[PDB]
Amino acid sequence: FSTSEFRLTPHIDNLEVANSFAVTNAFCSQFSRGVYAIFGFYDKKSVNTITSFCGTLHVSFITPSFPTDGTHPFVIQMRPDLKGALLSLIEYYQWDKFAYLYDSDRGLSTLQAVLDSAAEKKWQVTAINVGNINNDKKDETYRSLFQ
Amino acid sequence: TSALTYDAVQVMTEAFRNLRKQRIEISRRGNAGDCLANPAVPWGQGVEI
Amino acid sequence: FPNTISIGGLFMRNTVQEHSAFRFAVQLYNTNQNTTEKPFHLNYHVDHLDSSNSFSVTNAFCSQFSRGVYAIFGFYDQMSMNTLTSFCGALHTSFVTPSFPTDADVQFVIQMRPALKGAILSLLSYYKWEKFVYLYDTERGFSVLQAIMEAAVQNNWQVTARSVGNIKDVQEFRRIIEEMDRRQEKRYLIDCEVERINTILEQVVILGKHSRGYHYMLANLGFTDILLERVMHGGANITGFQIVNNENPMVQQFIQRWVRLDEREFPEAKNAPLKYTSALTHDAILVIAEAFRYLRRQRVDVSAGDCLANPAVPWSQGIDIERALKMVQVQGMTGNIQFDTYGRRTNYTIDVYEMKVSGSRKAGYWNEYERFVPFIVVTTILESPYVMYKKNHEQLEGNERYEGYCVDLAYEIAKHVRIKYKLSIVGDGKYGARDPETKIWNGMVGELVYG
Ligand SMILES: *[C@@H]1O[C@H](CO)[C@@H](O[C@@H]2O[C@H](CO)[C@@H](O[C@@H]3O[C@H](CO)[C@@H](O)[C@H](O)[C@@H]3O)[C@H](O)[C@H]2NC(C)=O)[C@H](O)[C@H]1NC(C)=O
Ligand SMILES: *[C@@H]1O[C@H](CO)[C@@H](O[C@@H]2O[C@H](CO)[C@@H](O[C@@H]3O[C@H](CO)[C@@H](O)[C@H](O)[C@@H]3O)[C@H](O)[C@H]2NC(C)=O)[C@H](O)[C@H]1NC(C)=O
Ligand SMILES: *[C@@H]1O[C@H](CO)[C@@H](O[C@@H]2O[C@H](CO)[C@@H](O[C@@H]3O[C@H](CO)[C@@H](O)[C@H](O)[C@@H]3O)[C@H](O)[C@H]2NC(C)=O)[C@H](O)[C@H]1NC(C)=O
Repeated sequence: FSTSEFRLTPHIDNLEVANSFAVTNAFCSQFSRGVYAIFGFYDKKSVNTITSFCGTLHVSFITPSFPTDGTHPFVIQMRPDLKGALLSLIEYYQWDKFAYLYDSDRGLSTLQAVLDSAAEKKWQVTAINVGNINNDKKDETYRSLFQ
Repeated sequence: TSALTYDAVQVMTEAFRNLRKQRIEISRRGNAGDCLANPAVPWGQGVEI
Repeated sequence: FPNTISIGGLFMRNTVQEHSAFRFAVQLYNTNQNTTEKPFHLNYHVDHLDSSNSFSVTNAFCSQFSRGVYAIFGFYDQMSMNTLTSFCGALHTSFVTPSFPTDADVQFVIQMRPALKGAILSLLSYYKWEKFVYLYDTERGFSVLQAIMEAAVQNNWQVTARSVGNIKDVQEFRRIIEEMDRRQEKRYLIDCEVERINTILEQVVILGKHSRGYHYMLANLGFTDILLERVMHGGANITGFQIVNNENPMVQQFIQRWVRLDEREFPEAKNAPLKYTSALTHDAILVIAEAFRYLRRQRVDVSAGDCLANPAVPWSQGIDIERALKMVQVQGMTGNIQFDTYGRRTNYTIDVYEMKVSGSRKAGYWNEYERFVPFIVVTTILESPYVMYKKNHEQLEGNERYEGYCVDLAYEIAKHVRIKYKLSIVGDGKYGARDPETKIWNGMVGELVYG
């Protein structure tokens, strides 16, 4: 997508995403260069840092990450909503009791949405977090889980 | 995520081409200042962006 | 060895009484008049946070770091949780807080408010609940929500949950209560803020017919601030939580030293009850004082720059100060105070109060080691010759108005038992039936089932 009228110049910073200190350092390094827009990801815990530093300084931020819960300015996002499609799929399949193995690394918005619509539609959700299990003993915990 | 990145590059290119086609000059240099300015006054031409 | 100990204060909105208790605890520490428990002078700097955004919190933290401190007492919400934990774990600055406990296990964070989910699950196992309603917001962590979900998985419970953090209209609360009435729900657990709990209880009182036969477990430590007076006048019992014991003599000495303050230098001190956050602030000041006394007794060094240096290069002594904040064993206003290797509370005690129709009582205390340790209507229908009215029935009162076979039968039952009774009449005139749609028993059967 190179054009003829101008030329982009991306300043690539390969830092961490969970540690908000490195995110703040990379943001201030990009801001000291005087940029007009910032493309990047954000973690589930560091969403507030991105929304704060991009709404206060009025600098646009384009992301492919998960949709937020609320209307934050200067946050352009690429991933659409997943909760409405999933509720439409369950209502097409006409379920009443099911299990929901979720991960706690992209927020808990989908869990709250499916619990609210399940209680509004009188369903039985067995919702279990799986993200708190380490990589060292993830065989007997999964066996006890499916037991 | 890679496909959404490939689409977001197209979105940014189309938006910057719309700025280049609307004759809006927002060109500046690398003197945006400190990120911890107190009070950090905004610059209005980002509001159009 | 300083001889100059300056700390930092991060105060958000609605932190007036907490700021007053902070300044009053600093004043109590500086006016000891003893060379043993007061070996130095304590200073502080206060930065009031206007907004909950990470920008102002980052500016305040970098101002406290460029000023030069040894510890930072502060508050945080969901919007400023990760910002404070990341900036205080990266620059090795110890951060003391009375706010809600974090979900993840982090470093350099000393939490004064203890965890609540153990006592909640212990009271759920003690009351044997298997089908209840769970109102929750998001503003005090997700550990309690995940604990309730895991306990409903393990113990086969039926939890009907509502995320009520984004709801502003009270009509939504009314229709949720009406929907839970349509599900015949009688047991509630509300993990929300104090103002939201007061709003839900006001909607219970205004909507009405939701007191007798109901139980509201309020999983919140602000039990002294919950306006539950109109709920108590209807016949509902409430299971609450407190960590501030008034029988503790240090607490009542703090009350006697607290009510004599002026409004000008210490606002919200006389015209309001003592919140639990102010007691946690005072206990945090006691922990910081004990930590710096232990640092002086062990001759450990504690002795500027930018908060965004590349690389950071933090000063390595503060980890020992973190150790000094992880081995404090004192007796403050919340009882015993210790800390683990993550800065969470241990060896503590949560007081549980039940306010039934007989009145208020202390129903037991909770400990993470052992357990939560705790410490006649007669109805009939007018049928001949079973129950009939007398001739001059209006000329009398009580059970003497009626007569017949079942009246004499009830008198003989009361003679062979010896317990006073009360003859009542069923209103709807139906004997007993269950509709196939509503699944509701009517008549005397519905009077016996629905109490
Ligand atoms: C200053 O404040 C403290 C408040 O207790 C007092 O210092 C205390 O001094 C004693 C002297 O040995 C320390 O040991 C204690 O001795 C008593 C009596 O033998 C004993 O019953 C205790 O179990 C303990 O071993 C004590 O640890 C120490 N307290 C502190 C907090 O350091 C002192 O009385 C006050 N006044 C002056 C003028 O120093
Ligand atoms: C107040 O909250 C409690 C839950 O903490 C509600 O549950 C229980 O209700 C029963 C019915 O009165 C009572 O206990 C029962 O006692 C009989 C003996 O009289 C026993 O045979 C039963 O197995 C049962 O334990 C008591 O109120 C309470 N149980 C306990 C242990 O406290 C109660 O319904 C709530 N009150 C109201 C008015 O909603
Ligand atoms: C950890 O939590 C436990 C609760 O399970 C608590 O332990 C209690 O600590 C106190 C303070 O030392 C003990 O009181 C003293 O015990 C000694 C005997 O060792 C006695 O001579 C003293 O007169 C005084 O009573 C108490 O026995 C102990 N246990 C219980 C069941 O209360 C405490 O909160 C934490 N323990 C520590 C050591 O911090």
